[PDB]
Amino acid sequence: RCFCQVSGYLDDCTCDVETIDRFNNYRLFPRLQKLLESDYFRYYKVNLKRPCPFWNEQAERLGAVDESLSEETQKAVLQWTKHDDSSDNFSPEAEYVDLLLNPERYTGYKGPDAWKIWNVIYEENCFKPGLCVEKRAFYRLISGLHASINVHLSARYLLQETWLEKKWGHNITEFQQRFDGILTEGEGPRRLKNLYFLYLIELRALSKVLPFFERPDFQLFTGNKIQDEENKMLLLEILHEIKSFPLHFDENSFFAGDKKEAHKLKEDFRLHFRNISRIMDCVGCFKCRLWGKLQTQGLGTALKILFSEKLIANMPESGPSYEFHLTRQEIVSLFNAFGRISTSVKELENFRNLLQ
Ligand SMILES: Cc1cc2nc3c(=O)[nH]c(=O)nc-3n(C[C@H](O)[C@H](O)[C@H](O)COP(=O)(O)OP(=O)(O)OC[C@H]3O[C@@H](n4cnc5c(N)ncnc54)[C@H](O)[C@@H]3O)c2cc1C
Repeated sequence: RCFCQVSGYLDDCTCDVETIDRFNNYRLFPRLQKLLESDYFRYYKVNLKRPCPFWNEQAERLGAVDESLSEETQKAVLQWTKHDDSSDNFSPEAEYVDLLLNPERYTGYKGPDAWKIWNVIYEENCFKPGLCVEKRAFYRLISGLHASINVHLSARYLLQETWLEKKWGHNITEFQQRFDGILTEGEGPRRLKNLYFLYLIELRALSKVLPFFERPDFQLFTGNKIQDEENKMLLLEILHEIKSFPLHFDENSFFAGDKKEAHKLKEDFRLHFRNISRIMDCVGCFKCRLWGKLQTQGLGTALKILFSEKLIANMPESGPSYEFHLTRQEIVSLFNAFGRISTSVKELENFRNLLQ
């Protein structure tokens, strides 16, 4: 029996760490992995080439995005574009990228260039209560994302590189210096609580957005025809599992609709996330920018969903939905975003088992 207060004051979840760990690592994880490997989810439409709107070696190769798309896929994305063009949806620089050739991992991005980006994403914490207050909750979310990223580079580290062979795997020393309570004076365990906080918030969004995917009108459209329906089935099982986790949110949530207060806040969030997306256009490690764009777009969607209780409830049961919608890009980023957090939670079990 897990419990979140997102009142707006000292936002937090009381939820036994082992319950989250069992749910995520054994019930959710291998099936969620299957879903992210399917065509609908493994390609993400993304613009990696915008100039930095804010200012002006071999980690060049550690950071390079692999842009390969098979001919079939190239053709397949045109089908999808066509299909999304004529349905309920409102040469760019934006191209489909294959996430499976660009796993999130250690890229050697470090030093002031990474510090500066983190500093500016954190300084977006600016909510109306004409003057900014920093929400505790925004802080925790970014911090959980920061934590997840650092967990990934620790867990998928470049351990060894000869003229010849590279070996990736867990780097316990890296993980410990980043996340050990003693070596960090307690900050590491707190950042991992923040990672769990992010995970529960996204978990919550995914459960609250279930009515959207259960409509018969909804489709995971791709190049195949029966695969899409097996994909749809997989997603729904995942969502029903998620909905089954006993997570409870206090009534005082700042997501609950008090009219003027809540809509202003939904819109401050969307504004911060658009900014963060543009901050990503300043990131010179291109895989970091791919995963930075993706995960912030998924986190933004997750929050959208949460502020959208009223729209999702008064949702048509069998029509196409007009009051509320998620694009392809949005759906891909949502599930992939939670996938990264899911994987980070999993990696934490791996590190525990490696530390004995
Ligand atoms: C969007 C983005 C994506 C990235 N992707 C990757 C990647 O895929 N692979 C990779 O190797 N590197 C990636 N990086 C860089 C990486 O996250 C680190 O910045 C880098 O490894 C530097 O390590 P660090 O300890 O010096 O700094 P950081 O760990 O970044 O520290 C920056 C500052 O924030 C504090 N801090 C660190 N973590 C937290 C937290 N969870 N909550 C609150 N404060 C915190 C630190 O104490 C320090 O003060 C990415 C960076 C960004 C901005």
